[PDB]
Amino acid sequence: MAFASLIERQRIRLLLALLFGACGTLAFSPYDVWPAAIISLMGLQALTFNRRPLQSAAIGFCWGFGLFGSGINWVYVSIATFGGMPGPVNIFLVVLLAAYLSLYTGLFAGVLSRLWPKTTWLRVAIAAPALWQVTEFLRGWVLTGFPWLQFGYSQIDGPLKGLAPIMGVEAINFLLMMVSGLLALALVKRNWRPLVVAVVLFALPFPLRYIQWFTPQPEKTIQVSMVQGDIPQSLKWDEGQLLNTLKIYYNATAPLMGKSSLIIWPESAITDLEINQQPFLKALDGELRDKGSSLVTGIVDARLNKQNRYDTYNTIITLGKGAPYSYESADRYNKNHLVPFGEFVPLESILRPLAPFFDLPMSSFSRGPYIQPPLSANGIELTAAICYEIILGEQVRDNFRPDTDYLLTISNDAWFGKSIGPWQHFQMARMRALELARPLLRSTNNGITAVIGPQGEIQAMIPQFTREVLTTNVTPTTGLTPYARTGNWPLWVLTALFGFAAVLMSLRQR
Ligand SMILES: CCCCCCCC/C=C\CCCCCCCC(=O)O[C@@H](CO)COP(=O)(O)OCCN
Repeated sequence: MAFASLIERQRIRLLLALLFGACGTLAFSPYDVWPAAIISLMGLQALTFNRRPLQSAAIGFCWGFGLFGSGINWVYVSIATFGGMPGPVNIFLVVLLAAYLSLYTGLFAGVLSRLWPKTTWLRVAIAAPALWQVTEFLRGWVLTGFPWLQFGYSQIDGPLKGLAPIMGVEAINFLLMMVSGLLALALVKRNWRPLVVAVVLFALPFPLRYIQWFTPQPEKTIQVSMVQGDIPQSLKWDEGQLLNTLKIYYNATAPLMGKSSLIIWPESAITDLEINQQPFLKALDGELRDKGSSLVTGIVDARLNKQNRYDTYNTIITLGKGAPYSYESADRYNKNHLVPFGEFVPLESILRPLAPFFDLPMSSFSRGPYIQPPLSANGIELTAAICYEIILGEQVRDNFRPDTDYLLTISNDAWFGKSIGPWQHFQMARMRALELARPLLRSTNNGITAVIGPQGEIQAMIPQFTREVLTTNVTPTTGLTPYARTGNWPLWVLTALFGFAAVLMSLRQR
């Protein structure tokens, strides 16, 4: 009914911004509709056409609220099981988190329409990808960051997956924003010329998916076993369950010894402190060496500092053949990027008492080094990353080394819930394997335990929410991708070149 005048209304565009924003959630792992990434990003740039900077900022905020209000709505489950706050309060925090993350999308659309008001190819293909890179960086950097729901991860199986090993996932974000803008420009203004450019730019990286930046090593093939303990989150941290948790993991591991060269346990599989479990770990370490097996397990360690102080770390320790266990051994990985409000108090302003008050046990962890040596287990180099750290592509690459055999991640996705949460985390983990051309060994308490191939494919996987062991043969790969050699700087040079060119034209055109 008179769409020409109906679309001009600001309220109509705000309502459509929610719909197009929420459409981007369909691009990620539980749904895997990668065209929805383009459709969602076409609504972010078509609806902001011919708007005042404040009007465009509101449209960008509503688009972000639609994406984050439906994409990370699973945070309610994590908030529900943390602190035990009332239901209305938990709903408020999820809305507050979605509103906060939507500021960057609102900031992007406000600045984009402020400096490039005209609906031209410069705005959508040059200014938008460069400004999207900056605002997405800020979202993942400000206040410890939260770079969730980046559309580049939707192309893990799409035509643009070949661009990830060369320039990273953030380059797929750069190209998706460029292609979507040209399609939006070709649609709002009836003109096939930006349509052809978008299709050509989208089809150019397709042959890149057939390039193998790695070499398989069949001579070093091993049998890896990952024990999905499936320990309930409510009972995970209890004195009585400590014996049961150790018994469950040990009983599932004894048959694996000898048959499996590498055995992996999830994040914080041993819920007790590392110093409190020395007789158990020493006996376990000795038994593993007899049968020639190595165990890589997560554990909480409260290491006494020099100044008579305890620094609690979320650590991964290694036992068995190729890695003798000792409390002073450097063959360990301490988690560096702690989860905000779950492992530390942000900025520790006054630490005023509140309803949560760190209700969940072990909520005062410390930070490990940003760059740590790879774990060694039975002559195997593993680049470790605990849970959330696997989505930090640049941090994983910095810890990545040319002699790394596998990428290793252990997580406890019970906080993500029983919904799209664990899958979105799993999809971002698969990107690390694609970018670095290394097999990914992902072990979770009850989440998505899987082995990811060097090209991002799911080599093996087991169902969630069950007590099962994933035993499979995995082959290490060697060779450096262009992303592994360089990192994100070649994209930041491109962002600077596109940003500098676009800003110059903005200044030239008044
Ligand atoms: C203004 C900016 C912000 C706006 C408002 C934000 C509102 C909500 C924000 C944050 C709340 C989310 C907190 C979720 C906690 C998840 C962390 C966690 O418990 O992680 C576990 C997952 O693995 C660690 O493993 P575990 O062994 O199970 O440990 C048990 C814990 N000692």
